Amino acid sequence: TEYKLVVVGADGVGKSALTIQLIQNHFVDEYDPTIEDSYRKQVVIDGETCLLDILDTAGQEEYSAMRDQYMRTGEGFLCVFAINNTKSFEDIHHYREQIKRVKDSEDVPMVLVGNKSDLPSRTVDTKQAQDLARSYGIPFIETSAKTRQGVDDAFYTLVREIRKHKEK
Ligand SMILES: C#Cc1c(F)ccc2cc(O)cc(-c3ncc4c(N5C[C@H]6CC[C@@H](C5)N6)nc(OC[C@@]56CCCN5C[C@H](F)C6)nc4c3F)c12
Ligand SMILES: Nc1nc2c(ncn2[C@@H]2O[C@H](COP(=O)(O)OP(=O)(O)O)[C@@H](O)[C@H]2O)c(=O)[nH]1
Ligand SMILES: [Mg+2]
Repeated sequence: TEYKLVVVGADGVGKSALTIQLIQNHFVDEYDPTIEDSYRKQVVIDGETCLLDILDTAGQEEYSAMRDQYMRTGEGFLCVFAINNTKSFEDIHHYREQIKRVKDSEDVPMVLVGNKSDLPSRTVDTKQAQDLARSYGIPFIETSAKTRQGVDDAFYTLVREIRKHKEK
């Protein structure tokens, strides 16, 4: 039923666009980059009604004790980079290690997301992202918030992952 998802990623990669697409089915062209906020979507995934509580983490860099305990209640994570930025791909490792830290676990459900797949300025290879996703034991998804491609499939896969982490 309830699954706390966290869309992590560097400023700009389209975490808020991928949030507002899953929740409202439209491309927002200007969501405040200083606004970090949570959003729930009741969707039915594979027979089971699921209240996905998605946190779009997007503000300033803080690491308070409050924020640890907060991201430790996050059960699953979308590591969101943009195909049109390399720093955004190199930041995916950083996000994964903050998750491994706050979760005290090597085995936390994650899904690599190569956002902005519609732009013709690919700087991050699909092989790279598959290589980075195969080293983590996580699925890799290429998405487009502008065109919703892979959006559902991304968040849905993450919950399928979280489903598989619970039967373990
Ligand atoms: C996330 C998360 C995160 C998790 F998944 C899990 C647990 C966490 C527990 C924390 O206590 C705290 C976090 C946490 N919260 C906010 C961060 C952040 N703010 C700044 C901007 C860019 C995103 C958004 C959010 N707005 N930015 C960067 O890291 C980016 C880089 C780029 C410049 C320097 N830093 C150091 C690294 F090299 C990479 N990390 C952040 C971070 F860990 C956590
Ligand atoms: N073309 C395209 N632009 C995107 C996509 N996702 C986000 N953007 C753009 O990237 C900019 C910043 O994205 P935002 O959602 O603010 O990312 P955040 O700062 O990581 O939350 C926005 O102006 C969006 O128009 C996408 O899939 N395709
Ligand atoms: Mg944002």
